[PDB]
Amino acid sequence: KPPNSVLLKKFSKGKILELEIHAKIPEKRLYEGLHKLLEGWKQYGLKNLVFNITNMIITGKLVNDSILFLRSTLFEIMVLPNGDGRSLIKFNKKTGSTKTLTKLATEIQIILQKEGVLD
Repeated sequence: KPPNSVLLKKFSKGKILELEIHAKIPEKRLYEGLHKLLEGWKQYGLKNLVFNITNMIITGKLVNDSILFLRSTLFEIMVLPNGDGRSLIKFNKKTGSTKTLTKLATEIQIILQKEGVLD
């Protein structure tokens, strides 16, 4: 099986954030839950969500009410293996704000802990 550094090549051009979220469930189960989580979180300020389990990637847009300048943050999320029964999450910022994308990561991490799946 290929290393994570190779799997990460599936991300589009962008800035891969240094942060990692570690889960104590395997990647397929983590991905399915993230899919359920985000598809049901449009009220967060999320649009254009696209899911692809075959590559473990989620793509989408963080929006906001800027009236003049477009300030949306286009992003990708990838779920990767992290050892037997474990996985991790990486974030890729295609456009927009690193802080905004990081806020999303933080909110996801919080949910994972409340659900008892954070490593």
